[PDB]
Formats: sequence, structure tokens, C-alpha cells
Amino acid sequence: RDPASDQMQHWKEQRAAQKADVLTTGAGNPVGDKLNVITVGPRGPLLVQDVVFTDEMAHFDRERIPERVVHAKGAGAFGYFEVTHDITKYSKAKVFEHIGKKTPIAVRFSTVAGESGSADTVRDPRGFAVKFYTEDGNWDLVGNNTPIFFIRDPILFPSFIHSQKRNPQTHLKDPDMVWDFWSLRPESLHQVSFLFSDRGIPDGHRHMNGYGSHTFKLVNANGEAVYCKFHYKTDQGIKNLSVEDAARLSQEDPDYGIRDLFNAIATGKYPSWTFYIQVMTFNQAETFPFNPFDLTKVWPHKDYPLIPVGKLVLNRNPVNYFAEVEQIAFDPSNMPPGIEASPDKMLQGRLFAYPDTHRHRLGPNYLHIPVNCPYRARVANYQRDGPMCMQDNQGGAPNYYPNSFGAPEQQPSALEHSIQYSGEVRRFNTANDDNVTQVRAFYVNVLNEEQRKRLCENIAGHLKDAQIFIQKKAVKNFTEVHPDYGSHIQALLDKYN
Amino acid sequence: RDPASDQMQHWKEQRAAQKADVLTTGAGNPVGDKLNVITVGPRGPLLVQDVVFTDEMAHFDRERIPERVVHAKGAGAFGYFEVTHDITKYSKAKVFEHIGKKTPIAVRFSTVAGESGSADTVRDPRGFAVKFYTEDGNWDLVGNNTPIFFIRDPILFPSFIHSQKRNPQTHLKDPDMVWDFWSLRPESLHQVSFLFSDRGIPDGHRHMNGYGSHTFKLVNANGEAVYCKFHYKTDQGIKNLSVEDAARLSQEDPDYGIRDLFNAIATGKYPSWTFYIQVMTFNQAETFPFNPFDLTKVWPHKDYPLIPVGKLVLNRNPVNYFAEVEQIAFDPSNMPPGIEASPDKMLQGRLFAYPDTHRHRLGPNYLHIPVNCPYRARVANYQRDGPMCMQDNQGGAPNYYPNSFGAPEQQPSALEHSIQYSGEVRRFNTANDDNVTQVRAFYVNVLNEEQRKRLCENIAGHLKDAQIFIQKKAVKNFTEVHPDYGSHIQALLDKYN
Amino acid sequence: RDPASDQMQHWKEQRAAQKADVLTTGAGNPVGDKLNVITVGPRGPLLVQDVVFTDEMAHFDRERIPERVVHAKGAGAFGYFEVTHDITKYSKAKVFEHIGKKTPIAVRFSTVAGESGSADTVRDPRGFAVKFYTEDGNWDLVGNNTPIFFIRDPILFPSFIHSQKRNPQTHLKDPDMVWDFWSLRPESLHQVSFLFSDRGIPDGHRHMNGYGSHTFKLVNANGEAVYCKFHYKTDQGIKNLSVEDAARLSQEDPDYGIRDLFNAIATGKYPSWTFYIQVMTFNQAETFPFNPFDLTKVWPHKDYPLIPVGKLVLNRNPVNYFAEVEQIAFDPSNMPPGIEASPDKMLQGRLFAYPDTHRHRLGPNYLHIPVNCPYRARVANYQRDGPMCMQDNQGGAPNYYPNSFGAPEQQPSALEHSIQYSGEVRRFNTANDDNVTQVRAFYVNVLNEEQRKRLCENIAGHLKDAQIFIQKKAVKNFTEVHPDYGSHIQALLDKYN
Amino acid sequence: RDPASDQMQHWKEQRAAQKADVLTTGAGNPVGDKLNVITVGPRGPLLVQDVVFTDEMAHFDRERIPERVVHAKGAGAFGYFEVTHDITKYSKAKVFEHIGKKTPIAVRFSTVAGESGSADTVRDPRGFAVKFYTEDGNWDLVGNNTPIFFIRDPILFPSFIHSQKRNPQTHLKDPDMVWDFWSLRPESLHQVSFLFSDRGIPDGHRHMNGYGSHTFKLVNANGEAVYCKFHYKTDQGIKNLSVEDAARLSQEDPDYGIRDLFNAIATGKYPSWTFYIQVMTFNQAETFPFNPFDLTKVWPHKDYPLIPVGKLVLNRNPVNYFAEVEQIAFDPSNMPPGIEASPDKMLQGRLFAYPDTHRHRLGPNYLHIPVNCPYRARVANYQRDGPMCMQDNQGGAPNYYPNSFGAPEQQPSALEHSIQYSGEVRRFNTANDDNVTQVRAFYVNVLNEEQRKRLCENIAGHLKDAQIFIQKKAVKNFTEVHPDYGSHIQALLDKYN
Ligand code: HEM
Repeated sequence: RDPASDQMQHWKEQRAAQKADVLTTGAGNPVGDKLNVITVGPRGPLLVQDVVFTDEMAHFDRERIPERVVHAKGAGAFGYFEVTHDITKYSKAKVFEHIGKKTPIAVRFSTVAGESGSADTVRDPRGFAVKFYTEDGNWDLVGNNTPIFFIRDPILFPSFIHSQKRNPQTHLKDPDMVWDFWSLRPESLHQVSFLFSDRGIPDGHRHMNGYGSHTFKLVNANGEAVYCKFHYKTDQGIKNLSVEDAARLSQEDPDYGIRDLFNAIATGKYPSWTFYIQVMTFNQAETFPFNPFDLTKVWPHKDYPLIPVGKLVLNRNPVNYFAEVEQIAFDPSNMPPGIEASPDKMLQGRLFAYPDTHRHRLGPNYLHIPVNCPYRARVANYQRDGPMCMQDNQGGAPNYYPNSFGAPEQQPSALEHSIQYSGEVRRFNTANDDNVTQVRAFYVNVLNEEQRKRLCENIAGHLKDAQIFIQKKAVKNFTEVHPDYGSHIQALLDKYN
Repeated sequence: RDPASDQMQHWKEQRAAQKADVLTTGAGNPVGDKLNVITVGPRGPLLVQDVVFTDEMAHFDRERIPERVVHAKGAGAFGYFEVTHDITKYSKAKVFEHIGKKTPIAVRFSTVAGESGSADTVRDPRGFAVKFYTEDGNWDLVGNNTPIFFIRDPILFPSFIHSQKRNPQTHLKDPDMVWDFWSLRPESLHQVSFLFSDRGIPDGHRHMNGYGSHTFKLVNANGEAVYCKFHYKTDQGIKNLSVEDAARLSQEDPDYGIRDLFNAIATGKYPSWTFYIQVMTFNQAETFPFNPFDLTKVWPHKDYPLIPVGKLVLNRNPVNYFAEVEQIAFDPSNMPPGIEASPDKMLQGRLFAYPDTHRHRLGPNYLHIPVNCPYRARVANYQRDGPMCMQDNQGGAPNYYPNSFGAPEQQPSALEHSIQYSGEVRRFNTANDDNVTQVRAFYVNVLNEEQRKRLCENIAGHLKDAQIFIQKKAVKNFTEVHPDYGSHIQALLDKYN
Repeated sequence: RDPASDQMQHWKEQRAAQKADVLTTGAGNPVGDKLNVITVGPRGPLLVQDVVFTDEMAHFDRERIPERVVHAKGAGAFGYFEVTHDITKYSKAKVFEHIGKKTPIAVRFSTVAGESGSADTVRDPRGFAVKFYTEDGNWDLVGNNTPIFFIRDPILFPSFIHSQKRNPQTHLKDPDMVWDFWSLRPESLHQVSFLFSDRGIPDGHRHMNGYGSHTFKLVNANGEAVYCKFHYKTDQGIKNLSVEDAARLSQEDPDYGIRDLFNAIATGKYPSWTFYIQVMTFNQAETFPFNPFDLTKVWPHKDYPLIPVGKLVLNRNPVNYFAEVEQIAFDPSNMPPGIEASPDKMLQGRLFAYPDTHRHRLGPNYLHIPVNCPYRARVANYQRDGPMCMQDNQGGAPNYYPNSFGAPEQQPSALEHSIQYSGEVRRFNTANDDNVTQVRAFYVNVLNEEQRKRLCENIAGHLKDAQIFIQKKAVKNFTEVHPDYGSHIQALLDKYN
Repeated sequence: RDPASDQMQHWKEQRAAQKADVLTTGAGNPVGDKLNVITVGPRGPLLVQDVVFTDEMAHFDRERIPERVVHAKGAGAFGYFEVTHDITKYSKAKVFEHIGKKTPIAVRFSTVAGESGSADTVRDPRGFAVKFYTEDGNWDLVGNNTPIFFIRDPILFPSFIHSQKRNPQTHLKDPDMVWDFWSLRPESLHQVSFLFSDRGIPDGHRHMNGYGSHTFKLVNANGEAVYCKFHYKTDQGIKNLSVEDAARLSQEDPDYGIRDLFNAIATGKYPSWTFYIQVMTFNQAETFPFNPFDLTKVWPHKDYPLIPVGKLVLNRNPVNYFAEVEQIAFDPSNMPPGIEASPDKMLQGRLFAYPDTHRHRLGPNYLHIPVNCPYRARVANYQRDGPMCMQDNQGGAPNYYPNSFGAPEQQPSALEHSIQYSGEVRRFNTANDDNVTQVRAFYVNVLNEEQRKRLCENIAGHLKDAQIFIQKKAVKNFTEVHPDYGSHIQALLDKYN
């Protein structure tokens, strides 16, 4: 059998030659018998003094935590990030200090819209989150398998996710909800085209690219700032499932990506990604034809070539899935000195959203969870007492700042990069921005004829379930991108009806 | 399209001729714009004074509650229970007072081992929980589609569920775990045979029986007590999917039972179940060949014929699934006067487990949730203040008992039925009880030859993935039930290997 | 006896002539007996089937919610706000629509630093929070009994509160912590002088003023904006306890303000406050000698006279304290159209802090708690499912925006007031701003000689416990305010040592 | 100054000669500046990218956990338990294995009815809880400063505590509630007499006795069982405050017992208690004049002399109060092999109540909190995944029992002691048991004349606030105990009226 199937037998074999441990309660008291309950004779009622029973049961009743509101179904792995090139001119980050420096990483792969228990091999954006345990605290690159997203304003994210998930009355997937949203929000055409292309259903997590997707800000030691996009492309090469194979695997193995990643790491075939960046100067940002902070746009490779930085290798599988993968938390706000946020509205919304949801899901002190702890750095601050505190709580150190007792002091070299912003403080409309230019480019330059045909059949297959007016609004947006794109979908829809 | 698909269009049509409501914050303040966020000009960072954003997002970040530790995937419906026969001689329950009395009910159907997002059409026991809103408080008949269960002691339940669910390292379904447990616990042969028969994969929730499974105690107005088993058999008739059809539906519609029940109720075809009981006297209980409180045994129909009581009709679909189906809580401890627990160890464990898990999942004041409230009864007690209290909290009434200020008094007619139990207070072993007699009866009397063949192929298909020694231990137990049963499985396993 | 003592007798008298209600479980099942537990004979162990016991106990074990991190000890009352003057030229708020309009209000009084169970009559700032149930959602004026605060940057608030509360090792009040913070942060001199004056220990909650303390922004229907300060001065007149009387009442009645407010409202003597505003134009704000948004400064009455608006009357006592006073939540972010935030940094920090802590303390759906609900307004939005949801959860309405099914639409008349802000986006230092001018004014103009002497003895009495260097740093700041102020404290400190 | 006041200066002195640590976020990222917030220029609104602010504030907003429903105000200390005598003939507990064996202990002192922030020096039962970190898991002796309690049935405990605490409408202490309960429940006369004697207000926590109060069951290695009462009497001697001194200290130092214990341990004067037991055989239990498991009765010293076991010394003060004292959890159910529960109904109720409330207060995994962990024992079991899991979660070990992979096995030597109980399973009334015999003994044998007078004045002082009929019912119960007791109270009450 595969290594995944032989988990229990491998556990037994690695612990052979030693006697079984004593079964205890949570409080360490030895259990006399855990197969029977205390009764008033053979056919009598259960006693309250059955403390072993009520402890076991009470813990069983409290096993479930809330699943992630998005990216619930997921797969986890560990390894390191190795620097291969010098980018110290761009960033002063300790993760990029010198060549050959290895930082430990934790990664989680996921499907955006699926719940815990949903099939792996389905058409959906794949999450690709990376947690770098840097000497200057944790760095969380929370990325996707696509360089763009559907929307460009963060106030629409809850709407988008509600449309992608189940109907609130029926509890069913509603193509009506999905295509109503997408047809009303035509800045999703670019991400929709990528999603309904061949790379919508990647063959596992080893054969997909990863992107930061956002513009980030690199600051060097001299204090100069540039703009960046992170790319981590697969070294195993891009590889996708057909719709038929994906549909078969959905019933055969709904845990295809968990099994694939576990077996790959267990057999020694460590998957690797090459870490690239694009650099954009402030003058180039001002003279960019589009908004360079627009999450629905990319930076073309001819104008902005990829600069290699290092490689990501995953070599260690999780010991316990719940402890290492279910409880891992990735905060985009976790950025070490040298890396900062850009004015990208979406990124600004993510800076709030993640720590908030982590406090709900995991709890106030979620950063004390081992996988979340910045173990390669020293944390000292005036943050004290909350629920489930599993440190000394910084002992008897003064808990106010400023003070006169040598408590932790602010480091002035870790200040943010200052910038002058123009305009009023109000709500600016971005719905009416360019929605079709880069989509047309992708359609008529990147895709070939058979790829265009498959893209159109995939869209038409999903969109046929929507109402007629929604089909018309969607096809109109596809026609505005390119007339062949719209006409081919319309022809297939007419066939389907 | 089917009624399920037209939820949104039906919502719009029923609310036609009125203008759209004003979009407000949670605090009722009108929202000026909810498509854009406040920035420092067109390409500026997000402001904290964007209260509309942070409210929306904060609520989105806290949408998920913990799924049920078991029976997570589920389907909900509402209707009534109509009394057709007089059983007042057996029970003094207000639910059974007089003929033609209608009590409102809430029902939830489920699969035991599947998570939220798992396929509906899979081989698993189906949950069939019924909440009767009686004048003497709520009655929760928390039943299954099988009259028995796998185990007879409640301390093994967490072990059983852990074996049925995912491996703690790999996060995969482990046939090794499933069949190791079942082979080591041979009192599961009866439930295993039922599960791997044709009724393992029922065609939706309308075409399955329901059983209390436990022995309950009926007390009449005179104070005499008897033993009972609740049966609710389908009026639509038993109907099952083939393995191939089930496997197809798993990828086609993972929400087959939700869709089926919604469409059935929406089109007017209300499903109905006929409520039966078996009665067992205390002398018959003492002279029963088996333990009558053993959850792995049934009461044979020749010795204990079914007595009709009434019918269960489901006529109303949930308005909002989360509010009515996700948040509904069924407590087996919720039993009105006339209905009591028997010495069945399993039932004794359920009396603790459910209210405990409900306090974790939903919260301390989960009985204030509308679907959980005993709205057809008046609650008055000395239970005060907890989190998320949404009543007057019983206003300024004295909060201690006894008192001298006319606070709620105990009703002496609602006392429990007293019984003398013999034997020591200790742990009695029940693993070595009869495990094969009723299993043999079922195999050679109920099943025909082609049903026996399908049963053997279904078991062999699942058990082939287990290690050789586990296969041998399982086949041994099947051989001890019946040699043809064991030999046929063994032949198929040898073919599979 | 006083009305407060006769709560139980009044309850009995108002419910005379009717029989006591039936004592039920939470699920509405009648309790047979609630004075004894089920045992295996007279001297036998307790049974698990004692469901009445375990329900009662389980609820008792979950009674406590987290106290407010600040303003834990508090007193609650209800009444109305009556408009007496027209300020429609300044604000378009429905609360100020027309003369004679009554809006229901909820008020909570409190002590900032005391825990639940601490003495009422102590030297501390008093909280004075007002919740207006306006037709345009709730308005929460979360004020103090002082027009200023200790600090002007919100990042120092957790430090300030930690210094005011107990030592993290000893769990004792530390004058060392208090005066170290205050001596290092000399912008607290103004609030410190007010706190150690006679109005530090008001005689109950009826004899104290209330202030918004922050600059707010009033917007009229025409779209013009001005700046505002809310004052609500007592109609019963300012009245204070001596240090000796306060010290006596601390042991005699630690619940002096709860008793005083309950008896005042119960006897019919309804306390009232007159609602005033100060108005500041944008040109006056630019030409103000100080920062007009500085929370340590006031607007002098000669330059900015008080403009009457209406009166606040409290006429109704809470029915249940836990439900109405412990669970009430005041969000400064809850502001109806016509009222907005100013650039005051402190106010900006409060816009985040309150809804965050409310989600922790009360829970995600704390706005469904009756006292927190905007019952005089209609809430409709795309916020769905969280823990302890006690509404229909907006039934089957579309849960995404924008949509094509007539779901709630944004109201363009409720947009925020736009303003152009100059300068870089960075951290600006405000520690080095004016700290002594208005403090000197207060000391030598408002206070008389005997008031100056009492102020100095109160400061010296508290500050004597601090270390010598902290005393010197504090006296230096007092000397920089005024040499007589510093010299008098120093003389008293030398006497104390 | 005293050691308690010099906590900060001692912290600075012990950390002299090293530079201050770097101030970091929770994620370990260095903070550039934590005195100012990011604004749009000097007088601009706060930015969302102020991640340092929102992290600090978010943690500050979640500092409070729920206080203990009882014994909220408390004081904590650490030390060891030294065995001085051999009781191996009575118990096989590892804590009592051999002479000179030191087990580490954690102790918490408390007042039953006071909230967090209430005065220490008040008339109330004092809690005296001891947590022994034994090699066979934790042992929690959760005791009081009195050998008895007010009630003998655990279903009345929530009523008793509600009566002792604040009125649900007024939020005030109600003598009406207190004396109504006590007058209706005359089995409280014994504990009431002890409480209103001189030992009602002990002088700190060092000058009070400690009692288990319950009958426990000692089992030896041979398998014979006896009954036990634990006594731990002070080596510093019993010492009490007068009513006047206590009333003074209530305003002067509400944290008198925290200060006293901190200074005592800090100066080196380690307080000590001598551990005694009483032994009662099963034949003596059957022939005892009273119920030997009655919590309102004691075992007289002439019939049952004290047997020395060892001494309890407290030598270490808590480093951080929140982490070590607020979060410490004591479970009476935590009993190592050799120590078991008796049929005492109260003890039976405590076996359920404590682990339930701990899951609410601290969380599901509260035993992972360092102070609660059984660090001197090895815990291995089939309890997995809950919120805030801070272990490996037992890695990849099989999570079901029984299994075939060498997972932890039950130890048959840790079985409970079996006993045959007679009688029906129902509710037996114990309200009508003897209530006055031992109370009379205490009154006329233990107390002298001036002690009797002070007892009567203390009762009369508290009871004067109750209504006339409650005074009459209370005095009647005191008269039934002894006519001089009742007549003296009545005379003082008549004087007070
Ligand atoms: C039916 C009887 C009783 C019930 C239901 C009960 C219940 C409780 C509860 C719920 C707590 C709060 C624990 C926490 O949340 O941390 C508690 C604390 C406490 N109880 Fe009891 N109790 C009972 C009887 C007694 C008796 C008889 C004693 C002493 C002889 C006692 C001593 C204490 C002490 C000392 C604490 C505080 C423990 C600590 O230091 O954290 N209780 N009890």
C-alpha cells in the first residue's frame, strides 16, 4: 500500500519493543477500565462518579472548532526557503539577508469555496499560503494559484463569497447567484477566463503556480522604496486534469490533493517552487497605463521581467493534521522590516480581516499555538491576560509604556516608509475602470484555438443553469472582451437550451 | 426549473410592487454606499473611519459556528404529529392525550460520519431526529434509520466515531481504522450487516424508516410503567440506490437529499411516516432471552407486534437553513411526563452528552434560539444570566428556591417512576454477550440469495483495503455468525487480492 | 425601608392573587421535585438520569460573562431625550428634527478603573454613556464626567489603563505605576488637576456633568459641516463628597450610586441633564491657538458659548440588571446621518476598539440583545449566520450585493462629508504639544484658595506612596504648570515623608 | 517599603546590566514606534495600515475572562507537601507512599461570595483549595476554612449562592434573600453559628484552618476501604479581626489577604499547615448516630481522634497573577488511586460541576494551561482536537480504543472500590434530618459567655435588615437550637428595631 494508508502500521513499527503507555484521564490519573461504565448492577443506571466517562465524553463534545469562512478544505506541508540571488538593493528583510540562507516555512493549500469534506478536484481558485519563520518575526505570504482576483474593492468580498457558496434557504449551490454577481461585476472577466481555462482544475498542489497577487513595497537599508509582485512557479511543471478525470476523482478520492502531497513527501519526491519578483519604480507606477495596485491586472513580462530570489522546498508532512494544518493562521499584516503594504484597496482590507477572524476561530491567544508562534524570534510587549494563555504571560514585567523600569523599548530602525497622498478622503468608484484589455490579450495571445474552445464549453456548461437574462448579461460582457469569445459561448448556450 | 433553483426569483416575485429596503449597518444606521471604501484620494490607503466596511467584514469573519461532531451534513423540515390511536393506558403524555391532537414537529435528517460539504448518497447510518413541541415542554426523539447501533456501552462511542472519521496524521478515511474497531468489537455484526445491505444507501430521506432504537419507559396516570420501542416507518415505501447510481450522484449532486426533500415539500407531495410502538412488561423484560435494554438487539415482531399511535407529516421547508437547521438542537434528555429513560447504558450516556455539546456548539443559552425554544409551553425557573441572553431573563423574580415571595413551585405530579435495582455499583463487562443469534436470523430469514450476494460484495469491496490480519479477524466474526456469510466474503476478498 | 430593599416584597405584591407558576427545566418540562437529588437509596451515589440537577448546575456554571476591560462597575437607567431648541441649521439628524421630539435613551454610569464589586465612592473619572434609539439607528454618546482625558494618542490607552489597574505579579494597586505613567506623560496634568479637585468624588451619578469630550462633526441638509462639543450638565446641581465621607461610604455602602439612582427613580424624583453644544467653524478650527481636536484641551466659554438643544430625563429603573445594564453595549461608531467623527486621534481609536471588544464580551450577534437592538429602526443588510442568532436571519433574502432580486439598496443621501487632508501618511509626535496653559488657567481662575489647598493635599496624599524620583518628576510637571502648585505639593510631600 | 510595593524596582534590579528587549508585535515583528498612530498628516484620520495599533488594541479588548461564579476574589501561593507519618495501611496513594516524600502543591485562598474587586476582610466562608502534583496525576483537595457547609443536597447550591449574592433587579446585597433562604433551610444553623462566631473574619489566610469538609474513601493496596476527613490546621495559630478592625481594613486595604500572603512569603516567613485525618470504618459508618456523609455534621474528636500525615508549606509567590492564580482550576474529581468519593450527595454534585464550569471559564483544553497541567505525570489517551490546543495533540497515535497498534492500554490495578447499595433509585428527603444537636454542643461547650454574646450581636446586626416574619422564622430556629441563643438574638433585634 501507499505510505498514506500505512500510517498506523508505521506508528506501531517505530514504537515497537516498548510496552503500551498507561491510559490516563486529562489530569494524569490512571484509568482502571475504559470499555465499561459504572452501573447499579448489570442492568442498572449510569453513576455520576463515572468521572472517566464524563471526562472522555465532555472532551469529545468540544472537538469541533469553526472551519475557515473561506479556504476550509486544505492540505498542509512544511520545509524551507533557500535564497539563491541577492535582492538586498530592493529589500533589507532578514529573510533576504545573504545567499544560501534557509528560513523554515509552513504552507497550506486549499480550495476557496469548498467546505471541510468537499471534493478536492473541482473548478475553483486554489489557495497557496506560505508562513516564513524569519528572525524578524513571521512573514505570511497568503497567495493564490492565480496572479489576479475577481474584484478590486474589499467591501464586495463578503458578497462575492456568499454568491460562490450555498443558497441561504435551500442550502444548495446556485449558478443563478454566481453568474448574477459575475455579470453585474464585469471586472471579474479576467479571473473568470483563468478559472474556466485548463488551469481551473490543477492536477494536485505540486503542479500549480503561486502568486502574492498584490503589489507589495520593498524598502532597502538606504530607505528607498519600490513596488513588487511575488511569483512562485512550480518546478514539477503545470499539469491539469480533464473535466471527466476531475469528475471521476470527485467520487473516487475526494482527498486527492491531501493524498498526493502526503505520498510525494513520504516517498522523498520533495516538490519545489522557484521564488521570483517583478520590480516597479514609483515613476513607472505613476506612468503605468492601468492602476498598478489593481488586483484584476497583471504586470506584463516584457515590460517587467521576473527576477529570481530563491526556491521553496516542502520536505516534512504534518505529524497531527488538526494541530499543524487546521489551527495554522496566516496574517497578511505579518510583514517583517523591508516588506510593507501598497495602496491596493484589497490588501488594505486583508490587513484588518485576518487577525479578526483568527481571534474568533482559534481564540484571542492564537499566536501561542505552536505552528503560529514566531519561535525563531523573541516577542516582548505590553500585551497581557486573555483566555487560554499558555506562556508565563511575560512574568512580572511592567505592563505599561512608557515606564522607568527597563521594559521593552521601540526600535526606531523599524519605522514605516512615509509617502504623500493627494486627493480628498472619500469613496472613489473603481467599477468603471478597464475590464477587457488584458482579458482580450490573454484570450487571443496566450490561449490557442482548442484552449479557446475548451474555455467556452467550460463557461457554457456552468452558465447554462442561470436564468436567460443573466446568460445575456454574461455573454454581453464576454462579447465586449472579444466577439468570438461571446459568440462561441452564445452558440453553445443555445445548443444547451 | 425545479422549485429549489427558483428560490431567488420566487423571493423577488413575492416581494414585487414594493421598493427595496434601505441598506443599514447592524445598528440600523443607513449606508450611503457599500460598493467602495474610503481612501486618501483615488489610489490612497483605507481609513479606520470606514465603519461600514469594518462592521460588514467583522460579521463576515464570525459567520462559522462549530459543525456537529457527528451528523454534521443534514437536511431539515417542519410539520406536525397527528394522534390516530389511543395509548393513554400506556402513557400519560400530553402528546398522546386524545385522538386527532396535532403537535408541531421539527425534523433533521443526516449522515453520521460525513462533514459539512460531504456527499449525501454514501453508505452510512442516516440520522432521523424529531422535536415534538408538546404543551409539557419539547420532546426530542433522536432516532436512526436502523433499529440498532454498532456498540452497547457509551464509553466506546468516541472510539467508534474516531475510527469512522479521518486519520489524525493523513486526514484521510482509513478502512484499517474502521475494520480494526469492528473486528475487535463483534457486537457490531448486526448493525454492519444492516449497513452493507441494500438499505445502507436509501434513495433520499423520504424512503427510509425511523427508529428510537432505545427501550423507553411509558408511565400512565395510574403510575404503572412499561417498556417501549418507537418505530416510524415510511408511507412512501422503502427505496434504495444501487452502488453505481449512488457513486454517480456523489459527483452529480452531493446535496441529493436536501434537493429531494425541498422539491417534495415545495411541489406539495408531503412525505409521511406512521408512528408505531412495541410494548414490553417488566415480567417480560425479566424473562426476555437477551438483555431487552441491549441497543444491538431488536424485539421480534411475532413476540412484540407493532401498535399504531399516529402519523408524522412534513409540510413546511426551512425559511433560512442556518437559523432553522444548522442551529436546531435535539436533547434525548428532553422527555415530557409519561416518557422516561430505561436502564439502557447507551441512552444513559446520551442524557449527559447532548446538552454538554450544545453549550459548546451553539452557546449556554441555546434554548433561547427560536427553533430550540419550547414556545408551546411556559418556562419559569431559577436559571439566570449567561452569555447572549435574549429574554427579560425572568425580570425581577426571586432567583433562589425555596423562597417566601410566590416564585415558581415544583409540581409533585411530575415525579419520576421509582424502581429497585440489584447488584454492586461497578463496571460490568457486556462485550462477551450474544453477538450472532439475531444476525444469523436476519441473514437466513430476511435476506434472499441475491440480497446475500450483494451484502457480501459490499462488505468485501470495503474490507479489501484493510490489512490481512484485520480481514481474517473480520471474516472469522462473519463465519461465527454463519459459515456461508464468512466463506462468501473470504472468496470475494481472495479474488480482490 | 427604601424602595431598593423592598424589591422582593413589591414583586410578591404586584403578583398577589395568582398561584405560583410551574417550575420547569429550560426545555419547558415540569420539575417534579427540585430540593432532592436521585440516589441509589437514602445514602447512595447520584444518578446521571438526574437531568433536572445537571441542567440547573450546567446553567449555574455558565452564568459569568467577561466584565468590561474598563468601566466594569456600573449603574443603568432608562428615559427619554426631549428637543427644546432648533439646531437644524447645524445638523440634519432625525434626533434633532423638530422641537418637542422625544427619543428613548438608555444610560450607564460607571467608574473607569474599578472591577465588578469595587466601591462606588472613590476618586476616579465617572463614565456617562447615553444610547439614543433614533429612527436612523442607535446613537451612542459614550461620555465622561470630565470634558478632557489624560492622553491625546489612542496607542497609549492600554498602557494608561494597565498603570491605573493592579500590578501583574502582586495583584495590588501600585501608586508607583500610576505616577510613573503620569510623570512621563505630562499632557495628563489637566485631567489630573480635575480628578484631584472636589469633582473627583461626586455625590452619586445625579450630581455630575456629562461631556462627549471629543470634537464631533455636525452636517446640515445643505451639506455644510461644523465642529461640535456635547455637554450635558446636571439640573440637580454639582455636589461632591468629602474624602472622609467617601472613605466611610466605601465600607458602609460600596453600591452607593446604584442605590441612589434606584431610590431616586423609584420615589419619582427623576434626575435630568440639559443638553448643550459648542459650535466651531472650519476657519475657526484652522485659526484656533491649540489643536481643536486635542482631547486634553477644552473650548473656552467666552469664545465658544453653550447652545441649548434639549434635556435628558431618566424615569425608568432596569427590570433585570444583567439583561439591561451588564449586557448593554455602547459603540461610538454608532452615529446617525448628520453626526460624524472629527480627526481627533482618540475618537479614531474608539471607532475600532468598541465593536471589537463587544464581539468578545457579549458575542458576534450582540446587537440582537434587546437593549442593544435598534428597535425604532428597520435593519436590512447582507450580514448573515453567526453564533447565537435570534432573528429569522433575514429569511430567504439574497445574501450578496449587487444583485438582481430587489434586495436592500444603499441610500445615496447617507454619504459621509468629504474633506481634503494635507501632509504625509506617517506617525506625528504630539507629546511635545502645550500641556500647561489651560491647566494654569483652571488653577488660578476657576479654583479658589481653599480649593487649591484641598487639590494639593489630595495629590500629595496619593503621590506620597510613589518612589522619590517619581515624586520629583511629578512635582516638576506641577511646578511647570504653576510654581505655587508645585511648591505646595512639595511641602506636603516633605511633611508626609 | 514592603516587598509587595517594590515589585517593579526589584524587577529592574534583577534585570540590571542588560539593554531593554526590542518591542515587537505578537507575531515577533519589531515595532518602530508605539507612542503615535499613523495619520494623514498632523491632524488627519487614522490609517488601517496601523497594524501595530489594531494588534495592541485587539488584544487589550480580549483581556477579561469570566470570573469564577463563586470564590472570584482570591490569593495564590505555591510550595510542597511533606509526609511525616505512615498511613499506607489506610491508602495506597503515591502522595502518601513513604516518609519524607515532597509533592509540589498550588494553593488558592478566596472568599466565597465576593466578586473580583470586593474587600478581603469581610464575614464570609474562606476557600482553601490545594492542588497536589502527584506522580499518579493531580490531586485537588478543594476545601473551606470550616469543616461543614450550609446545605446537604447539591440541587440547593445555585439557590444558596443566588441568595448570598446581589438582587437581580437592584444589583444590591439583600439580607432579605440571605435570611429567607437560611430561615427556610434550618440545616444551615451549624455553619451560620460558625460564620457569625469570631472565626467568620480571620486575620489573613495564614491564621485559618482548612478542611476537606466531605467524607472521602481511602483504599489500601490490599483492597480494604475506610472513610476519611482531611484537616489542615494552621501552625501560625488561629487569629481573627474584630468587626471594627475588619470594617476599617475594608476601606484602608481591600487586598489585605493578598498583601499579607505576598509579604509573608517575600520576607521568608513561610506559613505552614499540619495535615491530619480522621478514620471511620464501614461498621462505625453504619452505627454512627447521624449520617456520616452529612456535610452539615462533624466527627467528634473524642470518638474520632486526628491522625497526623504531613505538613503543607507555602514558600513561592506567583510570578504573574493572571497566569498562575486567575487561570488555576481545581477539580474535586481529580483523585489519584487510593482516594475515592463517598456517597456524600454534595461531593457527588461537585464531581460534575467543576470540569463543566472550567470548560466555560478557561476553555475545553484548560488542562493544557501550565498551572493546571499534571507535569509530574505522563498523560496518554484517545482525547483529541479542541479549541486552543497547545500540545502535539498526541501526534499520529491511533485515536480509537480498542485497537491493534500498541496505543495506551487501561491499567487494571487502578479500578474503583465496588460496594453494594440498598434502597430504590429515587429522591430521598434530607431536610427533616437532625439540625440542632451538634449546633447546641458547639454553642454550650466550645463557645464561652463573651463569645456567645459577640455571636448573638453579629447575627442580630446582620438579621435586623430582614423583614419581621423572616426575623421570627430565624429566631425560632435559633430558639430550637437553644433557648438562650434565640432569646439573646430576639432581645438585640428588639433593641435594633
Ligand atoms: C454542591 C456543592 C458545590 C457546588 C455545586 C460548587 C460549585 C463550585 C463552582 C462552580 C466553583 C467555581 C470554580 C471555577 O469556576 O473555577 C466552585 C469553586 C469553589 N468551591 Fe465549590 N461548590 C460546591 C461546594 C463546595 C464545598 C463543600 C466546598 C468546600 C468544602 C467548596 C469550595 C470551593 C472552593 C474553595 C472554590 C474555589 C476554587 C478556586 O480556588 O479556584 N465548594 N465551586
